Amino acid sequence: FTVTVPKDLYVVEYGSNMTIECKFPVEKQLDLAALIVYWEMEDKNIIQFVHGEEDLKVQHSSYRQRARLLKDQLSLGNAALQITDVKLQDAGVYRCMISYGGADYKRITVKVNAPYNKINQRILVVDPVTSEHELTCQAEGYPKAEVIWTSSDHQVLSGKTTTTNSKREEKLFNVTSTLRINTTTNEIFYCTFRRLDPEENHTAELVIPELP
Repeated sequence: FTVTVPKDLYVVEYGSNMTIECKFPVEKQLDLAALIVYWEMEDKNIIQFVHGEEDLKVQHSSYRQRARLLKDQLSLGNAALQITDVKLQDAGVYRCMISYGGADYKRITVKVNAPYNKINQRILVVDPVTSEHELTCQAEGYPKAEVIWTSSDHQVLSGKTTTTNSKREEKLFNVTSTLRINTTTNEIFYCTFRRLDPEENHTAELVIPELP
C-alpha cells in the first residue's frame, strides 16, 4: 500500500482555479466507511473526508467556499483537491493523507504565478493633420515587468513606462506605457510585457483605426 502522486511541483495562475491530486489503490468497489482522506497546508486543515462526507466543521476558517474535494474521482482512487480563486498566499507545501486498508502520505509544492496576460489597450488620435497617435497598454502582475514597443517589422521603439503598486491587490504591480508616433490607418504595433528569471512574454496587437 502506497499513496502516489503524478507530480510534486505545480505552478498555478493568480485568480484561477486549481486541482491537486493524490492516487491510492482501489480494487473494484469503494467502501466509504474505511476511507480517511485528509489535506492540509502549513498546519491548517483544508479538508477531512470521513464516512463519505466532507467534515466542514473542522476546515480552517480561512477557507469556506474556497475548497472542496471532487467526490467523483474517489471511486477512481483519486483524492482530488480543488481550490477556487487562487491567491498568492496559496503558495507553499501541501500534504495529503489517505487511510484505506493501509496508510500513507505525500507532499506537493505549489507555486503561484501572477502573469501580465490581461492587457488593456487604447489608441488616441492626437492631431490628424500630422497623424500623430498615442498608444497605451496596461496590466498588473508580479514581479515588475518592462514594456517593449515594436513596429510590425520589429524595430524596437521608444516609450514611456510608469510602475506603481496595484490598488486592487497590494502585492502586485501596475505597469502602463505610452508610445507617441506618427502613423496611418491599418498599421500594426506590438506592446510586450516582459519579466525575467525565468523569462516570460505577453503581448497585445494594436491596429491603427480609421475614424470619420
